[PDB]
Amino acid sequence: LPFQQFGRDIVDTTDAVRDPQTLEILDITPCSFGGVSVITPGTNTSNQVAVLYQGVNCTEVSVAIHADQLTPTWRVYSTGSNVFQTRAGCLIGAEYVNNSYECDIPIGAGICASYQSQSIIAYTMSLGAENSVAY
Amino acid sequence: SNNSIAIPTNFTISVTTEILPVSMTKTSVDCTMYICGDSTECSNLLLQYGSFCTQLKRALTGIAVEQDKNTQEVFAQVKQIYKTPPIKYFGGFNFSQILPDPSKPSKRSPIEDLLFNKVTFNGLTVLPPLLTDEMIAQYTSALLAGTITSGWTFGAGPALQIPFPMQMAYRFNGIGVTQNVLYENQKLIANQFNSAIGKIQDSLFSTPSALGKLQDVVNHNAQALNTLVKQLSSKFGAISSVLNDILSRLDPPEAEVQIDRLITGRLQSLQTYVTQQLIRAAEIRASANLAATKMSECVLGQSKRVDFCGKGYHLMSFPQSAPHGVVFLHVTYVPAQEKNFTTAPAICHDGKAHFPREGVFVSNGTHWFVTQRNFYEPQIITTDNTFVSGNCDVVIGIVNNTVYD
Amino acid sequence: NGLTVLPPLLTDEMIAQYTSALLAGTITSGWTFGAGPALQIPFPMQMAYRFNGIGVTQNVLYENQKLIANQFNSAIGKIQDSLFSTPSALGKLQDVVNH
Amino acid sequence: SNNSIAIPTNFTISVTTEILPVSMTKTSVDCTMYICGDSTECSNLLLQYGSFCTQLKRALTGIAVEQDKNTQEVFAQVKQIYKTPPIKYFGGFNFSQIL
Amino acid sequence: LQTYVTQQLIRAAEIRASANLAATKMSECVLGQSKRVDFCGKGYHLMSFP
Ligand SMILES: *[C@@H]1O[C@H](CO)[C@@H](O[C@@H]2O[C@H](CO)[C@@H](O)[C@H](O)[C@H]2NC(C)=O)[C@H](O)[C@H]1NC(C)=O
Ligand SMILES: *[C@@H]1O[C@H](CO)[C@@H](O[C@@H]2O[C@H](CO)[C@@H](O)[C@H](O)[C@H]2NC(C)=O)[C@H](O)[C@H]1NC(C)=O
Ligand SMILES: *[C@@H]1O[C@H](CO)[C@@H](O[C@@H]2O[C@H](CO)[C@@H](O)[C@H](O)[C@H]2NC(C)=O)[C@H](O)[C@H]1NC(C)=O
Ligand SMILES: *[C@@H]1O[C@H](CO)[C@@H](O[C@@H]2O[C@H](CO)[C@@H](O)[C@H](O)[C@H]2NC(C)=O)[C@H](O)[C@H]1NC(C)=O
Ligand SMILES: *[C@@H]1O[C@H](CO)[C@@H](O)[C@H](O)[C@H]1NC(C)=O
Ligand SMILES: *[C@@H]1O[C@H](CO)[C@@H](O)[C@H](O)[C@H]1NC(C)=O
Ligand SMILES: *[C@@H]1O[C@H](CO)[C@@H](O)[C@H](O)[C@H]1NC(C)=O
Ligand SMILES: *[C@@H]1O[C@H](CO)[C@@H](O)[C@H](O)[C@H]1NC(C)=O
Ligand SMILES: *[C@@H]1O[C@H](CO)[C@@H](O)[C@H](O)[C@H]1NC(C)=O
Ligand SMILES: *[C@@H]1O[C@H](CO)[C@@H](O)[C@H](O)[C@H]1NC(C)=O
Repeated sequence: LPFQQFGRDIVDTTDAVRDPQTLEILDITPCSFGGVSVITPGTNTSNQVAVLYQGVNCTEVSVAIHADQLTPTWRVYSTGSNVFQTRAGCLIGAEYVNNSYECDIPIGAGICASYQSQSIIAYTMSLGAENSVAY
Repeated sequence: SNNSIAIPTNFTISVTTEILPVSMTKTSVDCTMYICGDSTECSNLLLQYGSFCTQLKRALTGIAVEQDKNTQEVFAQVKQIYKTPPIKYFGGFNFSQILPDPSKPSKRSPIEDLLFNKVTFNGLTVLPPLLTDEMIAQYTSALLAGTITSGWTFGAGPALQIPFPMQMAYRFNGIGVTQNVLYENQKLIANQFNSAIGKIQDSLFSTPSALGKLQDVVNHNAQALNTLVKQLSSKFGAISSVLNDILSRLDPPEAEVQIDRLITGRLQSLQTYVTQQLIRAAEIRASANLAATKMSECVLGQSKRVDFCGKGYHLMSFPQSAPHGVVFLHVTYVPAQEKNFTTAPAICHDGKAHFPREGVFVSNGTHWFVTQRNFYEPQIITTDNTFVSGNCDVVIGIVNNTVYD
Repeated sequence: NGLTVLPPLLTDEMIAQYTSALLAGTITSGWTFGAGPALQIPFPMQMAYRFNGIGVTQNVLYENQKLIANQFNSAIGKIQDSLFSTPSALGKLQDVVNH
Repeated sequence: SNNSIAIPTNFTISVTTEILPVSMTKTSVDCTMYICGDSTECSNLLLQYGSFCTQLKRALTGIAVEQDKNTQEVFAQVKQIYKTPPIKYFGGFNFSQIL
Repeated sequence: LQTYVTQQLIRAAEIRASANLAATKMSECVLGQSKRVDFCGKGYHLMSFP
């Protein structure tokens, strides 16, 4: 209405504004952030690592990596074989496979990772060997 | 009255539910984004308080990790995923409501769907659970299909096979009722069972307040978060609740006084939230242990504990998944239609007391009989079902009769 | 100063009524009243069942019925005195008040 | 020894006891009266702390409500108030000390 | 007050843990005879009285 300038949300924080000259309504949303996790086999076995960015889509990760992002501990994404999209977040540095095994390093919603020349693979965990007793 | 007894003549099959919470939501809280934000001065001041955040991070990590040991302990009771045969005939017992339905996409049972439809920034995120809801379903289906075609055998070694009516005969024999009672009523009991399951469905349609226990486990989270994210708009005795405004109106040497009050208030709020979470997690684990025990002793075997796996003598149970918990369907045995008789604890004959093998002596007014203790079935007295053990001049209440051969 | 104490929902007479109901159901019915309708049975027969439940045949009770009853009464007699002499007998409940 | 066994020829009936706490005292607290008293000046300062008092009331109310479910769960086990028979002869046993 | 309320919460948890055991001794010792060793007394259980 012609007499409000600021705005608020279901809490007490400004999330809109009116430009003093070009009298237009503008939204406000903050820039992305979240946790970071490192997935590694023991230093006794191997020395490679994989990285998980929690709660983002992979395109916003790739764009920011091409322009600007904190934690400059950058990994190399060779092809689509590196970037992978889980429910938890983008998984950079692991190749998704087609088989099923036991869970070794739990990651997210049914996804587990393991060290199988050698590299790091992420798959879908298996609940056990199928069986059917002959009633 | 000191010489009269009552013995039932007709039974009943009933099904009663029971709901238990198992796990709660996983959360992770980041200090510097909550307390401070992007301001460097706030973090440089927060470094003077020691390690008040590593402890919080460790405690919440411990709670989150524990939340997945609660589900791995209730459902992961088996190492094989059993199936059910294509021919869905089990002597007349009808399991269509509990077994999975392949037509729908998520492969849940109708009761499971009904259950699923009845239950509803600043560094405050939620982690997803490890086991998706389409895996809990597979565990539940394997548990259900191992107890139909094997009985209790699959919980103590290799799963051995046996037809269903023979299993139910075993389970009647396990509560003091002979086998034949089932075989002469096999149809009736089957129908007696089939309707009970149906009632369950309606008992969850009309009543909305059935699943409060799970619902609370959800509600108690939201409040606990809401309050936290509201506590960010309190001055705590300072001049404003926004760090940027203070940093844009006061000389930095004069601003530590204002920033300190905010820092202390926010630390206090975080500590309160963490402690409440710790206590609630303790309660949830206490419940999950009982859920695991009930899975082990009512589903994988028949229980002799009173009022543990249902009200009445116990027959079996069936698990069904649910959001953040589990639901059990206990199948019990309730006597009915009692009839009165006159009794006495011995039968004198040829100067020898006579006591039954198992059963109680019963009179119908003129004749004497010995019958089992839970379902009226009289028999002609005979030395085959009595033992002598003593003389006739000691026992009290003994009634003299004849015993054939 | 601002602190109040609330009364329990159930009075003491109601709790005594529940206690008496439970006591009267386990004398004339045994354990049958805990699974359906309450079925009556004379008390010595119930005790014979409860001997049969620990691997001792029924006759042992009948040939000793007069003796066993005595051994019960003496026991039930002594408990009262055992609730006088021992000071810490009610150690638990007392603390609930004190704490 | 590998060929010798012992078997008892007489028994004993004994009565023990056991005490278990069930519930504790319910309370409730009014913040403003306890902290600031009846001062109008103090309450304005206290109001700057947000919701440190709704939490406390909620916690105490939860405890108080649970203290009734405990007693309801222990004692309300049956839904028919059975009455003891008038004449008290049960084969030679008193129950007079418990009835 | 915060100290008092936390103490009360912990004691309430303890009391609930103790009150979930009377509810079981009332079902397996009072409503029926038990087979768990040393549950309803020291010996071979016969019956119980609240
Ligand atoms: C035991 O109870 C069952 C439960 O009702 C009785 O079954 C009914 O019997 C009547 C006549 O006997 C039939 O008209 C009904 O159709 C039966 N019900 C069902 C669901 O089939 C049974 O008759 C009783 N038996 C005895 C011996 O009392
Ligand atoms: C087991 O119970 C189900 C549930 O009622 C039965 O399925 C019904 O089948 C009839 C006949 O096709 C349909 O008219 C009903 O609509 C079905 N019910 C539902 C809920 O879809 C099933 O027939 C029973 N099992 C057997 C072997 O008859
Ligand atoms: C089993 O023990 C009881 C109790 O010690 C014995 O009963 C006693 O028997 C003596 C024998 O003369 C009497 O003097 C006592 O008065 C009895 N005690 C009571 C409390 O009445 C009983 O005799 C023992 N069993 C056997 C077979 O000897
Ligand atoms: C239960 O045992 C008690 C203990 O002897 C009996 O109570 C006594 O009864 C007599 C006569 O009735 C009185 O002279 C005593 O004073 C009573 N003793 C006490 C401590 O009160 C009681 O009679 C027995 N039960 C029955 C049904 O007779
Ligand atoms: C994928 O990224 C787009 C933006 O390019 C976003 O709108 C979408 O939500 C992301 N996908 C998921 C599943 O979040
Ligand atoms: C592996 O490839 C097969 C063939 O397309 C596919 O059906 C299967 O889902 C794949 N495994 C995955 C995606 O985990
Ligand atoms: C107990 O039974 C006897 C029969 O042996 C009878 O004489 C007596 O009256 C009964 N007891 C009572 C209290 O009626
Ligand atoms: C026992 O018989 C009496 C009358 O003879 C009757 O009132 C009572 O109902 C009978 N008992 C039962 C359990 O029906
Ligand atoms: C008792 O059972 C016998 C067995 O046939 C029967 O002849 C008699 O009439 C019955 N008595 C009564 C009172 O019904
Ligand atoms: C055990 O049995 C052997 C016979 O094989 C016998 O020589 C030995 O004395 C027995 N043990 C005892 C303690 O008597």
